[PDB]
Amino acid sequence: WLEGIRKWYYNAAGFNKLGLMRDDTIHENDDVKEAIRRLPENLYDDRVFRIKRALDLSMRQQILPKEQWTKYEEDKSYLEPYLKEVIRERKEREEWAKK
Amino acid sequence: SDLELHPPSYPWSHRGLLSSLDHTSIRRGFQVYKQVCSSCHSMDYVAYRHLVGVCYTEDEAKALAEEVEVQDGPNEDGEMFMRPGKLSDYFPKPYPNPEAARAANNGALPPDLSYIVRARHGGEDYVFSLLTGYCEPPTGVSLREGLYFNPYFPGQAIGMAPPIYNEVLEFDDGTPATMSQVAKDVCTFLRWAAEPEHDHRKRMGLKMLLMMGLLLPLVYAMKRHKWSVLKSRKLAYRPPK
Amino acid sequence: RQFGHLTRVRHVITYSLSPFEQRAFPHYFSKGIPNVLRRTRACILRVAPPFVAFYLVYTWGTQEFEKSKRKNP
Amino acid sequence: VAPTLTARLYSLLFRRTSTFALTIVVGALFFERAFDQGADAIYEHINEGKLWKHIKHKYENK
Amino acid sequence: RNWVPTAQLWGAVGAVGLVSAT
Amino acid sequence: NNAFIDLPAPSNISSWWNFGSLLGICLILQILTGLFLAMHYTSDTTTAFSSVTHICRDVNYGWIIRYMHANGASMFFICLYMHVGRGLYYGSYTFLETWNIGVILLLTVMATAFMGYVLPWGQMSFWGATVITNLLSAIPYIGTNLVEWIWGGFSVDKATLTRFFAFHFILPFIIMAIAMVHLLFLHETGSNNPTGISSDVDKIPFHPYYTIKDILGALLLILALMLLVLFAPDLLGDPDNYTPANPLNTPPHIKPEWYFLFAYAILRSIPNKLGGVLALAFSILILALIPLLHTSKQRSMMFRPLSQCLFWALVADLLTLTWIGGQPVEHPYITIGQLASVLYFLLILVLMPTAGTIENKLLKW
Amino acid sequence: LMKIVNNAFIDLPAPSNISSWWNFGSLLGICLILQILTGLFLAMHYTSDTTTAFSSVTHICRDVNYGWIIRYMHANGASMFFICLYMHVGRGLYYGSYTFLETWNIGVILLLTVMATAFMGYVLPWGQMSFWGATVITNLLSAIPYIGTNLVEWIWGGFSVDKATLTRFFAFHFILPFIIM
Amino acid sequence: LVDPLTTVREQCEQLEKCVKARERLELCDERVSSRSQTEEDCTEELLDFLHARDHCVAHKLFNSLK
Amino acid sequence: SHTDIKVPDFSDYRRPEVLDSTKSSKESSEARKGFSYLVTATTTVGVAY
Amino acid sequence: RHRTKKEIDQEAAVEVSQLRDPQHDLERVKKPEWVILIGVCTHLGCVPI
Ligand code: HEC
Ligand code: HEM
Ligand code: HEM
Ligand code: HEM
Ligand SMILES: C/C=C(C)/C=C/C=C/[C@H](OC)[C@@H](C)[C@@H](OC)[C@@H](C)CCc1oc2c(O)c(OC)cc(OC)c2c(=O)c1C
Ligand SMILES: C/C=C(C)/C=C/C=C/[C@H](OC)[C@@H](C)[C@@H](OC)[C@@H](C)CCc1oc2c(O)c(OC)cc(OC)c2c(=O)c1C
Ligand code: FES
Repeated sequence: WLEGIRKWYYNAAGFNKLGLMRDDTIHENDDVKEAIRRLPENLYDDRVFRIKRALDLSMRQQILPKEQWTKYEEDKSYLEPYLKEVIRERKEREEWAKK
Repeated sequence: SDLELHPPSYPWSHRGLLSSLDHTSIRRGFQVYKQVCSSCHSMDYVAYRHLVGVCYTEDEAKALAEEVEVQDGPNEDGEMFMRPGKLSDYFPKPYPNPEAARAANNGALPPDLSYIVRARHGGEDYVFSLLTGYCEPPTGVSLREGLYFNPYFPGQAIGMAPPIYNEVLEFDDGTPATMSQVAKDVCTFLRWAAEPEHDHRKRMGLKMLLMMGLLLPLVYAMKRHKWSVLKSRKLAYRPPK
Repeated sequence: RQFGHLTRVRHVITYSLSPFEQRAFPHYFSKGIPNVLRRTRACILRVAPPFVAFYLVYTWGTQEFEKSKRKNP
Repeated sequence: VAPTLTARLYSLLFRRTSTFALTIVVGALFFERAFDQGADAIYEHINEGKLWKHIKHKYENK
Repeated sequence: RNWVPTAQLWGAVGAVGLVSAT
Repeated sequence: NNAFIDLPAPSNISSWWNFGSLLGICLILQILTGLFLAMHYTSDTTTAFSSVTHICRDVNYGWIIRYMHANGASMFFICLYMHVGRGLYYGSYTFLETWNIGVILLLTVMATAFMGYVLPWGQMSFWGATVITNLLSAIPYIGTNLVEWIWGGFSVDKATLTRFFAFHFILPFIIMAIAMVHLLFLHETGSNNPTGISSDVDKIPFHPYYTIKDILGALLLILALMLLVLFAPDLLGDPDNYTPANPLNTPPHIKPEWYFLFAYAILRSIPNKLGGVLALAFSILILALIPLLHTSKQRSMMFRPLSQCLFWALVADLLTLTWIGGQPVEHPYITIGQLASVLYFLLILVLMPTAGTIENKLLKW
Repeated sequence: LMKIVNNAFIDLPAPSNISSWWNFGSLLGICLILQILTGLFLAMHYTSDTTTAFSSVTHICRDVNYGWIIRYMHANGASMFFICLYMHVGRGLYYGSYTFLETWNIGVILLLTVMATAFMGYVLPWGQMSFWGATVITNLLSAIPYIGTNLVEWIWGGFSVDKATLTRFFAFHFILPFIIM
Repeated sequence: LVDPLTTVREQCEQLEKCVKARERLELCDERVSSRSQTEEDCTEELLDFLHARDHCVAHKLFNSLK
Repeated sequence: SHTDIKVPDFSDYRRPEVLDSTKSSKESSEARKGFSYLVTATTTVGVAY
Repeated sequence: RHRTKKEIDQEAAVEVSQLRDPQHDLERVKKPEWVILIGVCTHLGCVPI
């Protein structure tokens, strides 16, 4: 099962050990920055704290107690609806620029 | 042949990290170079003054320099002339140029020895092995005239006939001049010749290690002191609910 | 980039102690070693194999080279 | 009521920026003589009988 | 004010520095 | 100030971030020891080698300044390679301007060290000058003309040595100006960090945190340098350069400085002149392509297992190529080197971009 | 890339009435670049050993292609440098430009550095003026009480002007112009 | 006047590894020696022997030298 | 309430001389600054050498 | 280089069509027992052994 290696991969990647959610780890390009800017207060503030908690653990070269690791089954894409729309908007503009 | 025989590691007294050269051995080694090697090998980067305070006193070195004649000039008539050597003179060359050297040695060129130990993998281990390693050619090997079999020389055929053997010279201190003893001393002298800074860098290295033993943990302590502000900091997230 | 203009942060509290009030080496060995061991173990499977391969290729090639230089390999 | 050693050092040499720099200048000067003499002694002992200064007597006589 | 006493220990430092260092 | 003192820095950058300052120190060290050596060095072929022995034997402390310069060049490369490796692993190359200037810096340092090695005019000096300048002869139609123009003649000779002293003298100062530009572009973004995630929510001031950490790093660099200078000054050098240049004879086991061995192995693996030169150039210039080959949705390799495994395979492969470069062109080294050379380009151009895509899939984005 | 090339040149505001006396600043920049360019090319053929310095200079003028023009351009360029320097300073005194204190004092340092630089360059060909100029000027330091003489011998690398002096002067003359820049 | 090199070499040649090597050497000497024509020589066998004997000499020799 | 905010316990990090919350820390301040500054002065001496 | 008979015969026996820079030995020498060459490797300039 692909899905089997997936949970394996999730744990090997290890951002969960720092308490991060997958979307907290995306490389920030202009599309992503615009998507983060569009996030509602709570999603934005939560993201900030998880990243801050992760940077702090990294500085101490530490990880969270296993019970606090982000769980694979509970990780959800809070950024997706926002980023997808930002990309759609840019593509629409790019199409128009070619006509 | 393309076969290689690498030299073993002899326990030179200057082998250790903080071990200096044996200066009585440098002194005997100089006698070897002087009496034996100098007739075919030059040592263009060492002058009599370099021996002072190393293996001879200033007067002994002065007397050594005077044992030879060196060219000087021009004088007021525009001519060159000979004079006794002095401390500032470099060791006399046995030949005016490499062509004359090759001519005098069946076409082979005795290399200059000032850096021979640093110019050869194995250094003195190599030189000692070469000097004390001449032997008969193995069955099936026949060398052209002028060449000698030496297992440690690349290709095993060298243009230098065995230069040392028991009693090849007499040492100033009565040390028995066996071939191995002579090789051991000349090799020690050649190390000094190639690296006169040998003893001083090790004395400095001792001081560097001690200073680092002190400075590294202290600076590390300074690093941990400042960083403690961050390493023990605590975070709390209090969003409005 | 200057402090005051980096980014937006809300509702985060940070507590700190003066370096003069604390130890510079708290549980250095008691907690440091376990952490080193953990970090070492967590990466070994990713770092070591390629170097083990190098070692094998290195020893194999060197031996193969010597063997090829003699009468009866 | 006798204060610790680091406490006396703080009050006597470290508190004032002038006095703290004096201590480092003078300290370095004492440290220098003792360290060089000590290290030189260690080096010469490790190499006893091998250095020119050790055999020199045999060849001089000014 | 405190400058004399501080200028005097800065004085001393330079001096001991030179003396020693040089 | 604000370029140092209150410069915002990530709270979590590791020791891998110490190499930038260490490179600055290697550069200053080379410039300082370099100038002092230049005060006693003469570039005429009749006296170059002699002037160097004069520095080591008679100039007060000439030997330590010389070996510090020689070993300093080695430390420079150790740091350069660590610095580039950090960049690849953590995705620092996404700072495009900073990265590309870095590539120019690598090439300039390589060219600089090459020319310095020619200055003592020993055997390796002479043949290195011969081989490397001849790389240009691979250029069609005008290649040979370019080489003779660089040489100032039909072969490496006096004219060559004298201009190389001049080039080697000025290039490090140019490197210093290029490095300042390197830092200015970096300052526009601030540093990346081990997580590859923006650290704007947790910046700390460069002083005192990284000033003290950089000093600790500087102390360790000096320890490594001085262990080499005081205990094994010739360990990383080549005995053949203690032999004056001989235009009639190329030493039978001639080999490049250790920091050029991997590239030399790559060039030697191709039995074609132009092909070998193109592979050599590409083995370095490919660094400029890394940014375009980035497929991962994440910046750093910290959270990417597959990418990490391929990264260490690349390092192990460069170690293989370094070893092969030190071996004779004989079996089975010829084939091991060809495989290693192919593996190098294959990991960078194909396997890593592919691992990036697979990892994305496994994370469902 | 644009800005500071940019607003530091292209749209730099300038008085509408500055005269030709204001041209010497750019002329000094040009003299500096000229000296640096001809200097590097001469340095590609010059050797600093006393046995071969003078010779290497004649080799430049006689055998290096266009060596003579590069050499005399360097020699006469040094003269143009001073003509411009003196016109530049005169302009400043006459028009009160010295009230720009930082600019002015840096300028004084520039004048001294160019003088020191030109001095050392003149020593390089090792002709009679080279030798006695090196002797006299370095000796100005001997007027310093207590250590003057020591400083001179340290600069010379010996008890008189000789090989050590010429070789370090080539190095000083080589780098100083870039420091001036 | 005896060179300790002689003594030490004699002692070292007693080691199993040295005797084995000397044997292969003599086997080669006999083999090559008996053919009026042969490309082969005993360089390899001699070097193997020397490598074993000299490794041993290096560990003892210097004790007998000043 | 902001009055629900209390500083976390740091006893695991405190130098021993400031572990008693019922004692003045000023009694040990000179000793604590003396220790750290001594590390700094010694370092500077070694660097000067 | 003063060539021996065996050397001369070995060069004559070469399959010229198989060479990357095809030339018969006799197109490169005037007197077979003598080969005269510029001793510079056409690759990157070293001296062939
Ligand atoms: C002339 C009769 C010689 C005397 C006396 C010594 N050497 Fe010699 N040496 C001589 C020649 C002609 C050569 C060239 C050999 C060749 O085939 O190339 C040499 C060479 C050496 C070497 C270098 C070997 C190498 O690896 O290239 C060394 C280290 C050497 N010789 C040392 C040496 C010493 C220390 C001597 C005095 C005991 C000595 N040689 C005497 C000719 C002659
Ligand atoms: C003379 C050579 C060089 C010097 C002096 C130098 C110096 C620096 C300095 C001072 C830093 C900041 C500290 C750090 O993060 O390491 C830095 C960062 C960086 N350098 Fe270099 N550099 C040099 C060569 C290069 C090379 C060859 C590359 C890569 C091809 C490069 C790529 C980068 C990148 C991408 C960064 C950002 C690192 C990050 O934030 O993660 N540098 N460099
Ligand atoms: C990026 C910086 C530099 C690097 C990487 C570098 C590297 C080198 C190398 C590899 C050598 C060969 C060393 C040897 O084995 O002898 C050399 C020689 C030399 N270098 Fe540099 N160098 C640098 C800067 C400088 C500068 C600024 C100068 C002088 C202004 C200089 C002056 C010299 C001199 C005169 C020699 C010849 C003497 C010697 O070989 O030690 N170098 N350099
Ligand atoms: C402020 C810039 C410079 C000034 C004022 C200057 C001045 C001088 C002077 C007055 C001389 C003697 C000319 C003569 O032969 O009569 C000289 C010679 C020389 N300069 Fe410069 N120089 C400058 C820059 C440079 C630079 C940057 C280099 C090399 C990188 C250089 C290399 C030389 C050389 C090789 C000589 C000897 C050959 C000759 O005499 O023409 N100079 N310079
Ligand atoms: C006037 C200035 C000029 C012409 C500058 C040219 C600069 C070129 C490159 O730097 C950018 C170049 C140094 C760099 O190529 C990317 C190196 C990795 C090339 C490494 C290199 O070294 C060798 C070497 O050192 C040797 O020493 C004795 C001998 C060598 O073979 C016999 C080599 C060799 O076969 C190669 C490929
Ligand atoms: C290592 C570097 C060193 C030591 C640099 C020192 C630089 C010093 C000054 O520059 C700042 C100096 C050049 C500058 O004084 C302000 C000049 C106006 C001094 C002019 C000057 O020239 C002479 C000259 O050229 C000669 O030539 C053959 C001969 C000379 O008398 C016989 C003189 C002379 O009697 C004076 C005063
Ligand atoms: S094989 Fe490359 S120069 Fe000859």
